[PDB]
Amino acid sequence: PGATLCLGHHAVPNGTLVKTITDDQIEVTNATELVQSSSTGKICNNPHRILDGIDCTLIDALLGDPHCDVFQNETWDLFVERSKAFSNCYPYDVPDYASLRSLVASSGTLEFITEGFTWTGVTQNGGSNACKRGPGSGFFSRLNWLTKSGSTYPVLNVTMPNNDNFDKLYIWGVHHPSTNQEQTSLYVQASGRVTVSTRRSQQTIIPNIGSRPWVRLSSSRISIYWTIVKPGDVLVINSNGNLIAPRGYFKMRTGKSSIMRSDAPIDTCISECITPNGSIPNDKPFQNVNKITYGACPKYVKQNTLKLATGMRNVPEKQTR
Amino acid sequence: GLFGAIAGFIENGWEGMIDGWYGFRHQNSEGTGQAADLKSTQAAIDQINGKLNRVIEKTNEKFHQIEKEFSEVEGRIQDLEKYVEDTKIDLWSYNAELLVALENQHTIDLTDSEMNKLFEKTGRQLRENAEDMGNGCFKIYHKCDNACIESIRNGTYDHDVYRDEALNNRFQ
Ligand SMILES: CC(=O)N[C@@H]1[C@@H](O)[C@H](O[C@@H]2O[C@H](CO[C@]3(C(=O)O)C[C@H](O)[C@@H](NC(C)=O)[C@H]([C@H](O)[C@H](O)CO)O3)[C@H](O)[C@H](O)[C@H]2O)[C@@H](CO)O[C@H]1O
Ligand SMILES: *[C@@H]1O[C@H](CO)[C@@H](O[C@@H]2O[C@H](CO)[C@@H](O[C@@H]3O[C@H](CO)[C@@H](O)[C@H](O)[C@@H]3O)[C@H](O)[C@H]2NC(C)=O)[C@H](O)[C@H]1NC(C)=O
Ligand SMILES: *[C@@H]1O[C@H](CO)[C@@H](O[C@@H]2O[C@H](CO)[C@@H](O)[C@H](O)[C@H]2NC(C)=O)[C@H](O)[C@H]1NC(C)=O
Ligand SMILES: *[C@@H]1O[C@H](CO)[C@@H](O)[C@H](O)[C@H]1NC(C)=O
Ligand SMILES: *[C@@H]1O[C@H](CO)[C@@H](O)[C@H](O)[C@H]1NC(C)=O
Repeated sequence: PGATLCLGHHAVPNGTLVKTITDDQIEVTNATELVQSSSTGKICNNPHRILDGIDCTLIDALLGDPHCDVFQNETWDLFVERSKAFSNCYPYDVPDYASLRSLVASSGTLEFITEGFTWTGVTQNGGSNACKRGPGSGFFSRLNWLTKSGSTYPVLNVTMPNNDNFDKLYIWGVHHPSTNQEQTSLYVQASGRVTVSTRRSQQTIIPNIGSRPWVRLSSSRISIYWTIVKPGDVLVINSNGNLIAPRGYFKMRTGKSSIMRSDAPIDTCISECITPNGSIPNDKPFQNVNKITYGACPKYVKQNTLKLATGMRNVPEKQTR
Repeated sequence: GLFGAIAGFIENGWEGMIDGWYGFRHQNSEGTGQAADLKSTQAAIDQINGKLNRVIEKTNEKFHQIEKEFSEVEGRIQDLEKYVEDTKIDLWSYNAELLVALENQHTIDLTDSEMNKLFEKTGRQLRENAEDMGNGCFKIYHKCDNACIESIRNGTYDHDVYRDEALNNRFQ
């Protein structure tokens, strides 16, 4: 009579199924989830500077729609646009809206520097009841609606050189009246024109007379354009009517700033990764919450679960029942 | 798995072994008992911790990107923006699927391997004083009191001590 010595390994009562090269489901002792599939529903206010747009799109804050005046000179890592946002100034369009929104979002600032443009022989600071500011008529804070002085609108020809060491972003526009009566009444000339140029580029916009749909008291429109002026270059603005003039320029930065559409409330917490659904943890390498992300995020994948085996094959003793 | 120990020549695991991943069960003159092997247990765990930390290594931080949802139909440019994102997501989804498949196959093979490594090491300790029954158990051909069993488990078992005793019992 001697002895027996058996070698073996553990097992557990409750194993997990995982995928392998040879098996689509096979049981191991433990595994861990590699796909983040949940969010708190809330955007953490740290560590990124979150700016809630509230009632305002970035573009309306840029232009200076009065109910968006609170955004003057603001900065952000992430600007959050809400589905409840509305415009409440003169009706307008932006050809290439998406690009202007992108470049401003990326710049991360609305810092505005006023410049003393000289508009000889026109009336400045035009307003409208479409864009109330306090009790009276008003306008976009960063734009200067020019109309005739007396019975003339001369050829406007002005310059603003950039002798700084940073880029200037100028926002300007063109007024499209609904009737010929309106055109001549405001600008004298029967057809206006706006030419904005630098050494290397130029934009010429001819206004267009005609009704558009009635929006906030007006069938007319303003179209918004932009021009970047680099150090050593010069802005020239030439117009015989319909110019919506800049009051200055926006400072441009480069950096980590962006914009996101989300209705998630902002809360006091810390999360590197932000989605429109809210912040998510980033301990896992993959996520199924949203393909739209900002920050240090798991990579978006289609699977809602992927299990990484963290133990051996789980082999229970063959059972009698 | 590739080594054929776990779910192979070892019929099943031990739910009873709660202090380790691999180990020993014995029967001798003094009764029966169980003990975990720490080295093999730790080798498996260290290798699994290693791959876990490699996999969960944070490696991408992205800020301004392209838009991925659209409120207006636009055509060509939007088709491309969508296709770019859909292409990316599919490639990442594939990487993720392949990664877990490879990782998990390997995890099963390495755990199977570690079982086998402990078994071969034990077989080598016992030299000619035992025989492989073929089910993970050695029949030892001599008196092996708890001191002797623990000597095998903690690596101090001298086979020359019991060789004459054992060789006789084997061939007689
Ligand atoms: C400039 C002028 O002389 N305007 C007189 C109009 O006030 C007047 O009647 C109404 O105009 C209504 C819309 O009005 C404003 C506006 O709030 O938008 C008044 C502004 O002061 C004016 N701003 C400037 C800088 O000129 C502005 C502008 O002309 C238009 O927005 C251009 O699109 O118009 C509304 O349409 C009413 O239906 C209208 O009766 C008209 C007609 O009597 O006479 C104008 O002399
Ligand atoms: C409209 O406004 C612009 C902007 O000020 C005027 O441009 C300027 O035009 C003059 C010539 O008429 C240019 O002068 C030249 O400058 C060089 C120095 O580099 C000098 O050596 C030459 O002999 C010449 O005099 C000036 O550079 C130019 N300025 C800019 C910034 O482009 C334009 O003439 C105005 N037009 C009208 C009709 O008012
Ligand atoms: C995060 O939010 C998105 C939407 O912003 C959710 O996806 C939508 O929900 C269902 C599919 O589950 C669809 O009917 C919608 O069409 C989806 N929209 C999009 C744009 O994909 C998503 O399920 C949310 N996830 C979590 C975890 O909250
Ligand atoms: C198994 O892994 C989970 C994570 O999926 C972890 O929380 C737990 O501590 C592990 N359990 C055991 C018994 O090791
Ligand atoms: C915006 O900032 C500039 C300096 O960067 C300053 O000249 C201007 O007065 C500021 N305006 C507001 C409303 O803070």
